[PDB]
Amino acid sequence: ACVHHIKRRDIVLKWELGEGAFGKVFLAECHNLLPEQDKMLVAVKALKEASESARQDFQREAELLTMLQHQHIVRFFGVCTEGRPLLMVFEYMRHGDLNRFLRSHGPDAAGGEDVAPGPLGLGQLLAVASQVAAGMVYLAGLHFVHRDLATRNCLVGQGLVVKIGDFGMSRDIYSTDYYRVGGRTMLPIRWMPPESILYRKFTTESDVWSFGVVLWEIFTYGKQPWYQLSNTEAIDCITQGRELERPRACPPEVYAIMRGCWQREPQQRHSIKDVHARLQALAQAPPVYLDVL
Ligand SMILES: Cc1cccn2c(NC(=O)CN3C(=O)CSc4ccccc43)c(-c3ccccc3)nc12
Repeated sequence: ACVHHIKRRDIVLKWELGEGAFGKVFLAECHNLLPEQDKMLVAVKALKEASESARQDFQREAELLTMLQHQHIVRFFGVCTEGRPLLMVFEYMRHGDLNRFLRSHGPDAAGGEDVAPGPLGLGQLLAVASQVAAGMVYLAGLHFVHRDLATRNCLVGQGLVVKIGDFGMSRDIYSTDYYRVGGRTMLPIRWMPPESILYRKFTTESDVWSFGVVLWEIFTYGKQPWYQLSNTEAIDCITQGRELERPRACPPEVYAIMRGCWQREPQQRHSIKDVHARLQALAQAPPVYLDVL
């Protein structure tokens, strides 16, 4: 345990945000967590069970999350292990998951504090993609493999800060984004490359394939990839080499980055470093450049 511990009394649950098979997520006040703030909001994941399996899991997940600290990874603050339920404390991200954020700022579009009215602009869509790519750079740096990279598994906070992370309930909230195979096995097939579906191999390079599909989601304002297709039809068309078609809002410049992630041969896919650098440069480009993309 390099894991930070937080006393139960410093956490006051306000209400539920979300619910899964393995736990609930609450919004809470946390006291004496940061210097500038004696009181701040957090999201708290409470473990449903607390058995031999659940608690050695929990202890591992706590170690991994303590190790992943970066500007575009959901901030993990620590655990509360003084009397059940066991709690994991996280930064509260007020716009929820990126898929929901994308859908509620789509081409059919309520502007507010963080976002213009209307559909998100090119500038905004690129700044989102760029942030997700920044988190994928940091994970690949540590040779960590995600395996479920999707907009649903990103969050959005104040200022449209976008960070990779979920509460491990995406299977329950987004059951349609998964193919159920086993009795309890659920594969994000629409996000997976041919080597992951055929050979069951998962690598850095299946993560960049999955990021290319995140980039497609972003530029379709959260549409499900292959939504027109069933699970079996999507497997067929992915293993047979069919590529998702350019989203309306996606400049050719950007459709090419998407295609660099989707080379059939893993070693041919561009590196995440290269993709970040392309999206950041676009995101930071002056309006005069962007207006003619
Ligand atoms: C049960 C399960 C299945 C699939 C993904 N699961 C995750 N999710 C991740 O591990 C996803 N994830 C990265 O894989 C690393 S980035 C990152 C940041 C913050 C949070 C998560 C992250 C969990 C889970 C557990 C405790 C707390 C939170 C999440 N359980 C699951």
